[PDB]
Amino acid sequence: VLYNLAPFFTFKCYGVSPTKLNDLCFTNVYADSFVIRGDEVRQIAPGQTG
Amino acid sequence: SSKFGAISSVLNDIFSRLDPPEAEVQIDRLITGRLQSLQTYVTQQLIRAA
Amino acid sequence: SSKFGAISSVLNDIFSRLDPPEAEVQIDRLITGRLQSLQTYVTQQLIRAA
Repeated sequence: VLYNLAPFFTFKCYGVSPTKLNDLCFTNVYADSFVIRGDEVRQIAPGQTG
Repeated sequence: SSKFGAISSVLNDIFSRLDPPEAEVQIDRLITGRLQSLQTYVTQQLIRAA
Repeated sequence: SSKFGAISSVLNDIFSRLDPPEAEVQIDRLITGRLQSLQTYVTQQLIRAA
């Protein structure tokens, strides 16, 4: 049900892959959310300063 | 137990969490390390046999 | 002094001009090479001690 919008322009993942997400078994999850400008989307990566 | 730079030390976790085009370089680091650890073992037995 | 396929032979420059997500695998190439060159030196001493 996540795949509903067409312009999901950032969905790449670091430790997992979108194909294997439905066959895994997570210990616990958290969902953090915020609203930023469009230029700062690439500023969220491990070690990516900005 | 040594990871050799891979994200895990068990081969059934690399294939179950990420795609095939990325595991070809993750597991290649594990194979060329475990093959090196077996070549060091045999080359010490030739010394002991001599 | 040899780079062993890395970008530099000094450890301080590795953690300066590249992303923190790549710094783990970049310096891991160098430690395996130096451990390989240390494995070559010892296995010549086992022959010489015979």
